[PDB]
Amino acid sequence: KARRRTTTQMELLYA
Amino acid sequence: MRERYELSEKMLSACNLLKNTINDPKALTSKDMRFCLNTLQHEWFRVSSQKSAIPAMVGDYIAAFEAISPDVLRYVINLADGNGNTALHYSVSHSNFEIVKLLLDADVCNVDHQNKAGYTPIMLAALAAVEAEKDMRIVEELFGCGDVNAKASQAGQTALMLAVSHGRIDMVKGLLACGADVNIQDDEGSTALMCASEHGHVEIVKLLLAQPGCNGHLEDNDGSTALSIALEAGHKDIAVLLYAHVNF
Repeated sequence: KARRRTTTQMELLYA
Repeated sequence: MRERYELSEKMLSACNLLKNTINDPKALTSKDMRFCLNTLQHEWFRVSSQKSAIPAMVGDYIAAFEAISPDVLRYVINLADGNGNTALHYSVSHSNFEIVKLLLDADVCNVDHQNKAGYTPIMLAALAAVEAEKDMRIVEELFGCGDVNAKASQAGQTALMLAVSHGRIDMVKGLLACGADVNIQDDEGSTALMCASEHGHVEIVKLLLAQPGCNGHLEDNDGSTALSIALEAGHKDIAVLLYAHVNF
């Protein structure tokens, strides 16, 4: 689930 | 007085050509303008968006655009590249907050623009490296200019959820202080509080719980609460904090 993921700066910037 | 950076001859030419066609959608989308517009965009992103971007140069470009035309200013500042990113996205993401500030000061940025990945500049700010007190005020300025409660195209996460998941307490306080709603649930029903309990951020749990109307009872799509999640994640100390809250 999305709440457990650790999202990185680059995952926010680029598809 | 400081002598300002000037636009490159290619950029000045392109901007003056834009000024003259901006109110003509036929002209704007025509073949005859394609090279102009590509040059415009190419130049703007080279100057505004690289990690090594010179803040003064960006500020002088912004002034130069306004002096050409306020419509030209709005147009260039809001250009998005093929990743759907604006100069605001890149400047937030590179922690180049001098440039972030100059862009907000123009008062024309579409601050709620979602890139192709589905995130707004506010979401990007949640994960940006904030080194100084000045920078956080620039970030809170950003939060005040946009919708802090917008949901990403990916899983419907908010900036608050992203800031919580990373354990960025500075950032959570900023978002809450600029009106971020604690109770929003992403696509799967997960709240910020549930994010805090997955990731074991006890200090952030206490902070969320301390917010008026913070709802500990909310369940995700599989009936899980922050409390049920906390226990499975091994976080006893969070579970007792959560348990006391839902039984206050």
